[PDB]
Amino acid sequence: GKDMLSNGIKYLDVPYVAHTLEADGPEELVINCDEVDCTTLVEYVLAETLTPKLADGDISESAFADNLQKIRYRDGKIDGYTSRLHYIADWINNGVRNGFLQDVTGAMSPDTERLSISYMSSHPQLYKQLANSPENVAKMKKIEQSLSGKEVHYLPKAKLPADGLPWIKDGDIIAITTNTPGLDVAHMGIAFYADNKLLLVHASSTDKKVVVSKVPLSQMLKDNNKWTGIRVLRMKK
Ligand SMILES: CC(=O)N[C@H]1[C@H](O[C@H]2[C@H](O[C@H](C)C(=O)O)[C@@H](NC(C)=O)[C@@H]3OC[C@H]2O3)O[C@H](CO)[C@@H](O)[C@@H]1O
Ligand code: NA
Repeated sequence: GKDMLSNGIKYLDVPYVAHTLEADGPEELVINCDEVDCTTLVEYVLAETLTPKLADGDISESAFADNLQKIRYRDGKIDGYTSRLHYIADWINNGVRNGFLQDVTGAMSPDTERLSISYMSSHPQLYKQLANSPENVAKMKKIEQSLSGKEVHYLPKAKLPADGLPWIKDGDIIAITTNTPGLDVAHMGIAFYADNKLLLVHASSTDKKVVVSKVPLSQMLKDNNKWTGIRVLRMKK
């Protein structure tokens, strides 16, 4: 079944592992579908779903890689660590610009927030390729400055009911907005309705694997004082 939700569900129980893209050496396309975090999960699922079926069945491994590269890197060009779309605002913009994402909250929510993005250059010790690369830090600062100050639409968490909203659909990509200083998004997953509740399929660092949430997305948001709302994105084909 070639849809976002069904391809997400195929990842249930896959282990959560941090830093799977961060091997020593040059930035190259890393494919690790057996160990994921919240972002790489969404990237693999989107890449698979974008890839057409072969006349034989299943998909071309090179086509999958090529599509993953378009999702993960700025205009699909691999050119050092800083070419990876580290910030989700930037990742969203890349998908919108290149025609494979649309911004659903931009079409449905009257609420906006102004981006203020500086986390990585402020905390370079947290990133292997920043911790001892002054050049990469300077490059990231320019990217951060380019992103910061723009307004984006979002759904404040108080406005998300347990039963979701009718314009949020199964398979939508959910990006959780955050009050962490200098950071736009803290977590991601895939929308899934069950028992008239909007749940999230996501790579859970707490449960150490990909799960369906046991409570609605609304409750996930309410329970976390750093989480402020969501952006809702949708694959476009
Ligand atoms: C800004 C940032 O940290 N970007 C990284 C991203 O973090 C994610 C991180 O979420 C983690 C994985 C989680 O919630 O378990 C979050 N980063 C921080 C600093 O909270 C944020 O939300 C999605 C994305 O940015 O991860 C990518 C894949 O490994 C990395 O390529 C990318 O560098
Ligand atoms: Na923030």
